[PDB]
Amino acid sequence: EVKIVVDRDPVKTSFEEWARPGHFSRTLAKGPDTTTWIWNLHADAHDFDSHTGDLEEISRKVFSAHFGQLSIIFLWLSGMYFHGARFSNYEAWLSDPTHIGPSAQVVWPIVGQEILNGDVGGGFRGIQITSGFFQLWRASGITSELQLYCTAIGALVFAALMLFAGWFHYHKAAPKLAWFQDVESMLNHHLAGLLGLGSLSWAGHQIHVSLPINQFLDAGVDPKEIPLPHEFILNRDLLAQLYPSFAEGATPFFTLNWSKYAEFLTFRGGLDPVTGGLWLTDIAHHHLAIAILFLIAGHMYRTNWGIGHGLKDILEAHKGPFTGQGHKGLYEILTTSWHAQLSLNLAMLGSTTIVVAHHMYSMPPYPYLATDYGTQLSLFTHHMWIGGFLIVGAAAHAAIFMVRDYDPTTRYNDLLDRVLRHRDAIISHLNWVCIFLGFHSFGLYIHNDTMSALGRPQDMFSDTAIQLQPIFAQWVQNIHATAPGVTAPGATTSTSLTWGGGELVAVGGKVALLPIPLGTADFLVHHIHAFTIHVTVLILLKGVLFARSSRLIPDKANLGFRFPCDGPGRGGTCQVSAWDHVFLGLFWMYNAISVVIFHFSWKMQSDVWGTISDQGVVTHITGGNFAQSSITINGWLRDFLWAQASQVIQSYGSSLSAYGLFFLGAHFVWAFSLMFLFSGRGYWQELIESIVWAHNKLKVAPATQPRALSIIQGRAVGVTHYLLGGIATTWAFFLARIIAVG
Amino acid sequence: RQLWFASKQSLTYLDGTLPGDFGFDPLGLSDPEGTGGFIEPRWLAYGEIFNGRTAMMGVVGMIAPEALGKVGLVPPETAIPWFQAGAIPPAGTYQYWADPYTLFVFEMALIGFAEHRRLQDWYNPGSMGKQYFLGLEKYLGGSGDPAYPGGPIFNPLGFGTKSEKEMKELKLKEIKNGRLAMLAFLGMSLQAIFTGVGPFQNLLDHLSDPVNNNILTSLKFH
Amino acid sequence: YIGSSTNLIMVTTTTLMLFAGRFGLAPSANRKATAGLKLEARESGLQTGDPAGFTLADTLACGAVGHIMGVGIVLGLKNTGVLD
Amino acid sequence: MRDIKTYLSVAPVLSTLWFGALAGLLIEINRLFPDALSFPFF
Ligand code: CLA
Ligand SMILES: CC1=C[C@H](O)CC(C)(C)[C@H]1/C=C/C(C)=C/C=C/C(C)=C/C=C/C=C(C)/C=C/C=C(C)/C=C/C1=C(C)C[C@H](O)CC1(C)C
Ligand SMILES: CC1=C(/C=C/C(C)=C/C=C/C(C)=C/C=C/C=C(C)/C=C/C=C(C)/C=C/C2=C(C)CCCC2(C)C)C(C)(C)CCC1
Ligand SMILES: CC1=C(C/C=C(\C)CCC[C@H](C)CCC[C@H](C)CCCC(C)C)C(=O)c2ccccc2C1=O
Ligand code: SF4
Repeated sequence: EVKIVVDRDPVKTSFEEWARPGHFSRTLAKGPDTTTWIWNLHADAHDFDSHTGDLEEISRKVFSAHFGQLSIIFLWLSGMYFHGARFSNYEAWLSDPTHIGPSAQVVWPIVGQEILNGDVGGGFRGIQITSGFFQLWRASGITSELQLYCTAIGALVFAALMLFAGWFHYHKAAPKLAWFQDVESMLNHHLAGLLGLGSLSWAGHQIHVSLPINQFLDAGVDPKEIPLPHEFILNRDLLAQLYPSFAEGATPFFTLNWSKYAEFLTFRGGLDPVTGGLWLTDIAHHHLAIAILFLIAGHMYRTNWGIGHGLKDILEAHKGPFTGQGHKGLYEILTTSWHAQLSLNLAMLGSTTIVVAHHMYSMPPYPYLATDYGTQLSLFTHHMWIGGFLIVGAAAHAAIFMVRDYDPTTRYNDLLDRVLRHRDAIISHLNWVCIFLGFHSFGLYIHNDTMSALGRPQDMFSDTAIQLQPIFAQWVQNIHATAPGVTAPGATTSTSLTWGGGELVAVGGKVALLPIPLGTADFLVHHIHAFTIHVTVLILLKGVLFARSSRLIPDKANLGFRFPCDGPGRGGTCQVSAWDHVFLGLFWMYNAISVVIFHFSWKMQSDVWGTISDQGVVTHITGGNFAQSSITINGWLRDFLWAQASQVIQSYGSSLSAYGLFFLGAHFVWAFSLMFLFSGRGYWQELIESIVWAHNKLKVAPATQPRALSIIQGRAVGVTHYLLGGIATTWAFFLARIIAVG
Repeated sequence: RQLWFASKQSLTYLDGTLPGDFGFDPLGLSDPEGTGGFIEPRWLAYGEIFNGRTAMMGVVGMIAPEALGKVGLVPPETAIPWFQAGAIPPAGTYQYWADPYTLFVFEMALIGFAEHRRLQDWYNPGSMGKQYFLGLEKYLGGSGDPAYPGGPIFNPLGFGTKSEKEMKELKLKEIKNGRLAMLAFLGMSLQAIFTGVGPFQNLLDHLSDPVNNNILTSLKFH
Repeated sequence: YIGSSTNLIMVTTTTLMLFAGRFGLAPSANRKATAGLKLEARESGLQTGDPAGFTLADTLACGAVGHIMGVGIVLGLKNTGVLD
Repeated sequence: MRDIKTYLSVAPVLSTLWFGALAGLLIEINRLFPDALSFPFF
């Protein structure tokens, strides 16, 4: 059945191994042969799979390790709440959120660096933040420095709880294997307990605290006089003075007269004109609706009583003619291998983060988030990068599974077999498309640029010339605009304001949203994204399929997951290891994402954001030039890189100086990485030797013999810096630009 | 051996030798296959009897002071429903010889001596009658059963004088009473949230008017 | 207000499934419905009183879904009023 | 006790302790003799 059998004191808490570096691995433990040793110490620190050969210990280590990862997050949260309480103009920000920048960092004045303390207003100074906590603390009705302090302590305590918990469950009472593999109950609790009861509890706090309090601040009152949140929960008559449905108590909920709670549980849609965010009634309803759906879904898989499904039997009924044995056997290979689960989870959590970034800019959920141009740009950019990386990780661990855990004599699967057998078709067809999109997406930009350069602006691809109208997006925009009429009679308005119809929402002389048009200039760039996404898929997919064998090397599996090459024979076999396919994917992931966050930044400044006249005419930040200048490659140079880098470049001598330095500093690191990617090891090894000789002359030759980095480390350092230089350069480019213009 | 809502798992280990047994256990807890901490069938039994005993004096104090305020010679000042005695300030309080939070720490220290020593005898039988404790060591060794230490300080006259059946009969009475009190205290609470007029009053509300039946009403007030 | 419309709909729904879960019109803890038919009954070991094998965990499921199909019908209140 | 001291003596732990002390020292000197473009003692 399903029970809790654990062990007692597997590994004794002691400090011995803390003074025996490289104890975990048998190879590393003998000592530092050369400096190659101190690099292999960290490269194999967390690879629990290579230390031991059984699933039980690997499990207990990953289970306890997560507790550490969970603990750090709490400590990270604790600082953010603490800092917002002791070093912020939050309470001032609650008075005029429209035109006082959120600041929650203050620097010590040592070497003149107090120039960084910007005049964010509100009688305060400091680094203007952009993570947008302030809109999060207002949407939860905090309205006090004291309440930000107590949660900071509460957040800190849990960190000690988690960190303690990690210790307890690896040294004192560690679970057994049978505990881990019972994945029906695993899903059963997470769906009902974590996901389900998480929302319902939160839908609680919104009903009794965030809603009635924020309804005071939105109504307009000084924060200091809002009765404390435990007054409503005690004095039930106060909730009556706003929400008369709270007189009858919770009995309508029990008599199915649910249309009595219509005051604070609605289906409005749209955005709030006062605060530019969603209607907290909808949000209040939303988590409640989600709560029920998850909770019921929790009760599906059989755990201990008669009722419930069997995850094994579900996978063993779907087998088709084209597919053969179908999903039989996938239960094992998804249960006796952590690298399978980590690869599968990474892709979904990777994808979801992206969808988060597409929704949070079009349905602004927190109050006074819409007119916070510094926040919108950062939050959209941040989760794109997070979403991009995690997807690449799903390729690496899927590739690792093919090399280490896959075995067609015991863990045999049929679908994963058929997929292997026709892999030549899969890559070649994906190869042709990546070429097709390559010619018809970039080429149109090149042809546009050539014709424009020759004085033929009537042969370019644009709205004023040969036209390419996205109709399919223009059609679906139409449908969502008229959905409130027929196909969703409950809704008062559309689910957003970017649908091809409606009206803008103005908050304090700053546009929240308005219908986003889709002309030709948008059609091209959407087919750029379809191109770089496909190419990135090609590299990672090729790595996963060919991680065990190919027509070049027939025994690549025997060489492991990350090996440099197989020598210069057969024409040259540099970079055939699956690790080097993900190594290549990173650049395209860095390429796909970068154009997306360029596309978002220009489209919103040119077509959406911007001030609004008192009369009613709207003037966007860049004057609406995206629809004409974004179709020529030179256009992306003049009017985006050259014209929107002005603020970062001349940011010297004012609080935005720290961005001016990072802008340069990130170039230096980017250009630095090239030394590792372009060159090779055998040159650096020899130059090291001559340097080593001079130290022999003066007797200062070390005993950990100097060595050059290993082949796959020269690449690993090469890509890491390149990514760090590329991402940070955009970081300093964006924040300094948007903070100055809005 | 009367069984109530038994289960195949339950009757593999609930042998009935433990007093208060009725073979009721559908959540895998007392299962002896899985024993880390706090899931030992002894410890759970140890926590079962203690919680009951705390309930057996917790319940009576949860209805004594107001009901004794119904006729008794208690001056009405210290005759109050239990939740307004001072435990829950938002329900009310009363000014005792102290001011609160000094009563707490005093209480937590006095409890600390009895509690921790009460814990050690579970870890190390007979240990608490070895180191010097101002005399009294002759008793604090216990009889070897942590839940039933015995001794002239704990079992002064001595019942269960000599009869295991009686003791088994007695301990059966001790748990079923314990279960009765735990549920009862859970009654005095959930009544308070909904009724909000005090425990013993809420029995009169159903006495003078059985048609009250606050279930159907479900009005909430402090 | 016992016996109004929302009540009769509830009592029929709940009893119909408890009938269904015990007499043979549903998969209880002791009957599993396969990809086709329902009569694939098995043992599960939940020693109880009801001779039909209706356990403590089946007096809750059929009770639970007794209300899920009891709310969807009642909140189809386009012809039985909006407020009771 | 011996094992704790040995661990504290491994290279990375000394580095942060050593450099941290060095950072504190330089910051203090710049707090007391700021701008310091020349060495005007002799
Ligand atoms: C600016 C630099 C650059 C350019 C142009 C390319 C171009 C290409 N790379 Mg690539 N790559 C680069 C940098 C670049 N890469 C770097 C730095 C890396 C390291 C990370 C990689 C890593 C990499 C990988 C790993 C892969 C590619 C792939 C591809 C090809 C897919 C795109 C395609 O088919 O479009 C078609 C070609 C173009 C759009 C180029 C412009 C052509 C224009 C439209 C017209 C050209 C003139 C015309 C022919 C007239 C001829 C004139 C006559 C006088 C001759 C393409 C040839 C993928 C591939 O080949 O598989 C599909 C692939 O798998 N590259
Ligand atoms: C067995 C099993 C098995 C399966 O498998 C599953 C299931 C079924 C789930 C399970 C069940 C369980 C249960 C039911 C449990 C319960 C318990 C309890 C209730 C306890 C209490 C418990 C309770 C208790 C102790 C209580 C106590 C109390 C007290 C002292 C009081 C005190 C007081 C007073 C006087 C007055 C003042 O002014 C205040 C105060 C201070 C407040
Ligand atoms: C006479 C007689 C008898 C019978 C009895 C009876 C009559 C019983 C009943 C029982 C019952 C009568 C049960 C019930 C149950 C129920 C339940 C368990 C419920 C659940 C619920 C739910 C699940 C809900 C949910 C929800 C919510 C909460 C909200 C949202 C919506 C919904 C609705 C979904 C006996 C056997 C003794 C023997 C013979 C004689
Ligand atoms: C530059 C370069 C090197 C040389 C880089 C080396 C040898 C490592 C860089 C030196 C590091 C920083 C060691 C210095 C840190 C020591 C621990 C000493 C610390 C003392 C400080 C506190 C001063 C390679 O080894 C290499 C290998 C493969 C492909 C490309 C390249 C490559 O491009
Ligand atoms: S160049 Fe380097 S990677 Fe390529 S074959 Fe030679 S050793 Fe291998």
